[PDB]
Amino acid sequence: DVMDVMNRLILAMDLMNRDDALRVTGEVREYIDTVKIGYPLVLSEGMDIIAEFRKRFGCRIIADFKVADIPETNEAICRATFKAGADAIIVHGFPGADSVRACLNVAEEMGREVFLLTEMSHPGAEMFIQGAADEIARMGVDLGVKNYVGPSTRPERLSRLREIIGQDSFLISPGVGAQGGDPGETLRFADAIIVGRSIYLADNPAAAAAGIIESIKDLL
Amino acid sequence: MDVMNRLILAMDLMNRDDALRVTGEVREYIDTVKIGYPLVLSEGMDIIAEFRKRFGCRIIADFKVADIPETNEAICRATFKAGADAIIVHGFPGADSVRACLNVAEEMGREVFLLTEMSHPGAEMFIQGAADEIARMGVDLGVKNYVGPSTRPERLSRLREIIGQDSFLISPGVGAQGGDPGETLRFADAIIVGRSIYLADNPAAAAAGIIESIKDLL
Ligand SMILES: O=c1cc(O)n([C@@H]2O[C@H](COP(=O)(O)O)[C@@H](O)[C@H]2O)c(=O)[nH]1
Ligand SMILES: O=c1cc(O)n([C@@H]2O[C@H](COP(=O)(O)O)[C@@H](O)[C@H]2O)c(=O)[nH]1
Repeated sequence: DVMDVMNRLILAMDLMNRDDALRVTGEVREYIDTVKIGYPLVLSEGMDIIAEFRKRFGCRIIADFKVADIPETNEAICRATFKAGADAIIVHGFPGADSVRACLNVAEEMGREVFLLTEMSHPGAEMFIQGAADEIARMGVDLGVKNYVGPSTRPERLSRLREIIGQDSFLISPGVGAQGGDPGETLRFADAIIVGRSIYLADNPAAAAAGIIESIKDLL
Repeated sequence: MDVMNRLILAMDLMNRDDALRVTGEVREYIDTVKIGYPLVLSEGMDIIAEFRKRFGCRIIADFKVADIPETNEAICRATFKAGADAIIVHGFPGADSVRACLNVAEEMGREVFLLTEMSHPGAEMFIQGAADEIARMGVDLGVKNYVGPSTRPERLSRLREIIGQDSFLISPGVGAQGGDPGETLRFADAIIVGRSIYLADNPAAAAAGIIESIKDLL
């Protein structure tokens, strides 16, 4: 009972121009039915961009807003985001259990989903997040979180996070391609990989997506 | 940064009409407004320019920036394009993520505020134990503007100690979350106040009342 992500591949659509974002997403639509829309695009083009993607592509939308405020403000952010049509929202765990619970409560009321971001993929994640990440994941399990985000760039950490959350939980993983993570290796542990620049900066985004999928064909 | 009455309005109403009306009602008391995602995600980034057109106030974009460096850069660019004077960034994701924001702020003539410890109970779980180190990281990176919690004055005082008297420190959690205006201003340069003003029956009277209570500190 998890979202059915086509080809185990989620597009990170971080282009900031509406025309470019729509063009590239349309070009890879035959390969991907799940799109992650973040603040680069939303802050540039408005929350209606979620509406426009739904209208144009009929793709699931994960709002990557890394929600990281106090409970009251988290609640408001989730309400606005789901009102706009996002299927799911990504929330940081490091601000603690009350902040996460606030998001879960809105998601439950509104019939949508929360993804909990545990450890991040970039080098700076080692300073503070990494040391808290196993406990953040365990906290997620205790709170009944079913969907998680963890880093492609650290296979050993991604493996441990998978263990903590169990095989029934849903796990998606960014850092594939541009940041150095390998698609196949990452899919040993993650249900789906998130890929941005390797696709959307390619001369032919469809060929780039098709190439990634070909490389993991035996895992589909 | 010179904040009128040491008081920053946290404008978290999610309706444009109410947000503009309430801000107008307290305009004589403030010249600095913190705008966050509740308002921006409901009404659009154009609300920032509208506030600058109507009030001339400085605008702090409270976006709790907490992504990887590449994405942080993009978020800061979009935010400053919309006319924000400053942006609030989480320190927990580490130094490279903060530096990405500092770079864009320098390029566009803006300021970064580094959020160290947060004001809500959940901050005790992970953030509090990292907060002193996050503040030292800010010092190492040349950060001059910081955010810390009204709800824990002993922690706010420690943050002030780490960053020094020359750094600028603003503090939320005043009023609704339990923090005291005057006590907070022992350590912070300015207090952030949301619900105590914008949910008050009479927001202007609420603002005036807070200012009366700290008049000897102005
Ligand atoms: O730990 C994380 C969590 C993320 O959401 N992301 C997001 O995943 C995407 C990665 O894109 P890319 O494939 O271009 O590196 C970006 O949108 C980024 O904000 C990440 O890179 N690392
Ligand atoms: O630690 C923090 C950091 C914040 O930015 N904030 C923000 O400050 C404001 C506090 O508003 P209020 O006075 O209604 O509690 C909110 O916009 C909130 O998101 C906070 O409450 N605690």
